[PDB]
Amino acid sequence: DPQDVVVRLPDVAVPGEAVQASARQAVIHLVDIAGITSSTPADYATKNLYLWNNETCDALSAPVADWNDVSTTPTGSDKYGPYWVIPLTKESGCINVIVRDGTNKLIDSDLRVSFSDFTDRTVSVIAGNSAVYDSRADAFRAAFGVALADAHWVDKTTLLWPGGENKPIVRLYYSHSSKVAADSNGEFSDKYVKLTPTTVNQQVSMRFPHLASYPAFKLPDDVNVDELLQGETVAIAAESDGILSSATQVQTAGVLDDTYAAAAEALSYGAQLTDSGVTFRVWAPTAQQVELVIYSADKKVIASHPMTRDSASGAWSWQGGSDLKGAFYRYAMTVYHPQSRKVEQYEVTDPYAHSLSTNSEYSQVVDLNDSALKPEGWDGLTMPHAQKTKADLAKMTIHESHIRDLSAWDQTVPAELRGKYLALTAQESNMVQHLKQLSASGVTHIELLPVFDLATVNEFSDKVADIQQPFSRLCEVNSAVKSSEFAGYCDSGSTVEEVLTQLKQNDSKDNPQVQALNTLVAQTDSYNWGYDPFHYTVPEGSYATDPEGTARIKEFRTMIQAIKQDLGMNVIMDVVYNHTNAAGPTDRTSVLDKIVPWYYQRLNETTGSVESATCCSDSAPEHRMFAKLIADSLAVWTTDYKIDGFRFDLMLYHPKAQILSAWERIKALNPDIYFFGEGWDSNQSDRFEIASQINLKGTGIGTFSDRLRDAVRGGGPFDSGDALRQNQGVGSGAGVLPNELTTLSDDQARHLADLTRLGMAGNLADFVLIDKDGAVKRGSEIDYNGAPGGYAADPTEVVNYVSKHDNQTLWDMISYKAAQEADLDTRVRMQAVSLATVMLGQGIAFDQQGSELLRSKSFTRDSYDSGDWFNRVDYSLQDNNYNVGMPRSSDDGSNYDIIARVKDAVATPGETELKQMTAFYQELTALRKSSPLFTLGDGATVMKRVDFRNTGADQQTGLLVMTIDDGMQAGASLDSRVDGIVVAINAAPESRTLQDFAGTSLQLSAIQQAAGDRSLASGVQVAADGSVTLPAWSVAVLELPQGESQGAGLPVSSK
Ligand SMILES: OC[C@H]1O[C@@H]2O[C@H]3[C@H](O)[C@@H](O)[C@@H](O[C@H]4[C@H](O)[C@@H](O)[C@@H](O[C@H]5[C@H](O)[C@@H](O)[C@@H](O[C@H]6[C@H](O)[C@@H](O)[C@@H](O[C@H]7[C@H](O)[C@@H](O)[C@@H](O[C@H]1[C@H](O)[C@H]2O)O[C@@H]7CO)O[C@@H]6CO)O[C@@H]5CO)O[C@@H]4CO)O[C@@H]3CO
Ligand SMILES: [Ca+2]
Ligand SMILES: [Ca+2]
Ligand SMILES: [Ca+2]
Ligand SMILES: [Ca+2]
Ligand SMILES: [Ca+2]
Repeated sequence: DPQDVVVRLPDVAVPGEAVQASARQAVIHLVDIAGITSSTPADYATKNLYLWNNETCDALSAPVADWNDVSTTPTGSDKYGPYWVIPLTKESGCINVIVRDGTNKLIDSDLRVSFSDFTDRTVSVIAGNSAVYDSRADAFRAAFGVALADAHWVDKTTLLWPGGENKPIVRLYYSHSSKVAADSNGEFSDKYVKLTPTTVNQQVSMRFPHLASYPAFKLPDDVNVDELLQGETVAIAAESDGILSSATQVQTAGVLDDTYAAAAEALSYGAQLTDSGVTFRVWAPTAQQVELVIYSADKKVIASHPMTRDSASGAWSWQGGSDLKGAFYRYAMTVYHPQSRKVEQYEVTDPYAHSLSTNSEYSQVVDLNDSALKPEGWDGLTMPHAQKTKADLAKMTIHESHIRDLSAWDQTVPAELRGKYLALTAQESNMVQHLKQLSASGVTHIELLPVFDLATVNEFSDKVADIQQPFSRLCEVNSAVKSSEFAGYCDSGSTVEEVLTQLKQNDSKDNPQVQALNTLVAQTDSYNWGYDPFHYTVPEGSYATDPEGTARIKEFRTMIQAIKQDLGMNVIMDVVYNHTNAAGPTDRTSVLDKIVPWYYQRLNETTGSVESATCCSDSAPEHRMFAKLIADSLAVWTTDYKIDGFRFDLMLYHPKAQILSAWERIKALNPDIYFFGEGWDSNQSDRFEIASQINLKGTGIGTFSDRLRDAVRGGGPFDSGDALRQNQGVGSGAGVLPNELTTLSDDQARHLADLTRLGMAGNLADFVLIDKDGAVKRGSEIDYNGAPGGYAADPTEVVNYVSKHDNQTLWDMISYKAAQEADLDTRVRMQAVSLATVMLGQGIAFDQQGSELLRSKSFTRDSYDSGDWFNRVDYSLQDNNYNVGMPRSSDDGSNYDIIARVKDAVATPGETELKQMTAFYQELTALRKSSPLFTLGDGATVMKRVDFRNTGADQQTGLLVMTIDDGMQAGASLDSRVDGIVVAINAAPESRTLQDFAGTSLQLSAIQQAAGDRSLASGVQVAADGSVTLPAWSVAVLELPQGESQGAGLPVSSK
């Protein structure tokens, strides 16, 4: 346009340095951006430095501590600003400086100038900017150049940007093929669109609430968005004379959704077998070109096809022959990536990949419906356990397992199947037989730690060494071991497992050598929890016997079939849609962010950096096409892999709407699929309504409850040191069997009991009980570290547990917390008493694999990368993996002292204790399914039938007495055999007597009577008058036998 003012840099050269520091000197330039615009011949007399030596930075020579002293004025100055020559006592380390005008700080940040980072000790700064630049040119380019990314192109016509506020010139510059930069004439002569102030519309403010306060700008309706989005876009603002005020990069996810999502959601993606051949489709609305590259089995390029761009959706597609089934392929992208500001060229695997080559290097065309990829009978495989009604869901009893934890140690599993999906088919193995036994006794679901394609195990077996293989192999694959204090074992002739056993003998908090060797092992072994997504909709390859191609698909299904058909359990998958393993245009495992840069990752609103609050590269399920990827992914696991439910990792990083949307999609496929998740720390409520415990009330989406968990275990996940011992739980004798360090009061102990009773009744917001003080409280009125304790509408919305893959095992918590006088048999009963609160409760029951075997990780808190050694589960029942070396020092080193003090209080569990615990455990699961009363499903029904005795300020501490009504006041008789049930958990060292049921015909459950001396209720006495005497550390289930019709039962009181 003729009459538009040209935007340009200031009409002054890029500055050089004023002075360079000499020996025992540092130099600070203050680049006077304001006066570089000239006009006024400036005056730096009042500029001064505040300089002081502390213990972090002490290289100043004669610093002036007096803050009111303003006599450290500039050594000199030129048209670019003043500078200071600062004497030093050395040339190493750093100095502390505050840059002032009088006593006013020009930079609101204690500046740290480190000589390691700036070797010439000559740096530059600008007012209002905490960054330290190595040159005035650098600082100058920062103030008059592209920086940050706080502009947000959020729909077709709306750009949100702070930098544009009340500026005369606001424009969106764009360059197809290069970086927007000032030309040789200092001008920005790239094409642009003009922006005029406007008002944040109502649709945008709902979509982006965290941006609703941004100053809004309008683009004219004529704009050709497709052309701008194919390259770099930079928001630019300038004064009336045209001099640049600021320039920043533009986040485009919002406008991409506004432009393309409606059309793009109507399409299907990936390599899709059709009637006529194969249709390939990938979503890449900013890519300049996409080529489909076809590879031979040997990974030679055998064809390369420019794809067809759909202008309405921004998807690219290509249609080829059906002989491409089984072919390997990648997408060759030409695409601008804002992180590098380069038009990148790279090949990327398919985000909708359903088959992979070894280590996920190539995607592969697959038809998951092929009978060649199914075990025989697959299509008729049925759910062994119903999930239809709320009473169906409440029977869910989950065993959370890991592929290697199941079989890596089991010598009765054929060696080639250890650590593999197919180990579940070894019908005669100890592990499978043990699982069958647990299933027969009432474990109903296996929950699998990540079995989608994880990034953090190398699927090339030549690159991996495991502890069961020779130490020499570990040295071959891990070059760090040569330089390690274990180098002498390379020639030892023994395995790594043998060496680790040998290091046990003199392992201590002073010589943590077991952990030392294991940390090296962990870098190149086959072990990881796998919360590190590479491809969301392909099985992990390292768990297959053959990771090359489609083989893993059939082995995975053969496992799923064996679990459902031979073991009798439903299957839940852990899924991790809240982050990707990596982002950016360079990293091997960046898939999504290479194809559509800055759309699938959640970004910082100012810098454009990929956030890392999840751990890693946070994803954006609030963006429509990632929501679709998630839903499409779950559809494949649901239909093609026959998964019965899904557990979302860090689910509160997801919008409630997206989770509910996803759930409605899957329910249309299979109505009985169960969704649940875990979340505690989402700071994302400013961007959308998060999918949290509170916000999910009533929705039927389940959440892990940390309430009963913390109350029974004691303490919380962030405890360390002595707090691990002091913070006893209900299961470890809080307020009834104190250890030597604790100060738990009786009131504190009773508060834990309130949380536990509340959890056993399903942790409902509206459930009514008598609290620690004898006061009537709603579940939501019980405090939980500030939050409302009860939060659910129905007990199916709550998953109770006392042990999980993350944080310490239950046994290691009891070992930390148990009094010295609690002997080994008592600690085994503490374990069972702890699990009884879960198994006999109204919430869905969840437990870590191996709790029935007193599982220990040698006090490891976070064992995601601690290998076969610390995660071992011995299905030969020799020991519980306790006391096998100090845990990893990087995460548990500040616990070494309390560990050494508590560790050897009693003997390590052996075969006798393991069998007893398993009996206890199967007793509990059998009781859970012995009556519909345990699993009412419905919150209103729980509220009508479940009550508690032994409550209030004078309760007998540690005695939990729950009643479940099946008499006339409750409604119908849900159980033909009983008019009521009493659950009594005596988590205490004293025997206790109940008179609450005196004269009432109460009797002990037949299951526990049949267990005899082996029962958790061994020694329970029911007297003639109906008084019940409970042994120490006991669990008793009692019942009122039903007569010819529904009796009076155990009516809830109207409190
Ligand atoms: O002085 C010991 C001090 O050492 C270190 O502080 C550094 C600090 O990192 C630098 O920023 C700078 O401090 C400057 C301030 O930057 C400057 O603004 C001004 O501070 C004023 C404050 O804004 C104002 O609130 C008030 O300060 C009070 C304060 O409210 C009181 O609580 C008390 O301060 C004490 C601190 O609480 C205490 O932590 C310690 O401070 C350390 C600090 O840990 C460390 O980072 O001691 C002080 C008291 O000795 O009293 C002050 C008022 O006396 O008023 C001041 C205006 O004077 O000035 C300070 C420096 O004077 O440099 C210091 C090192 O000198
Ligand atoms: Ca320099
Ligand atoms: Ca993998
Ligand atoms: Ca590892
Ligand atoms: Ca944030
Ligand atoms: Ca009944």
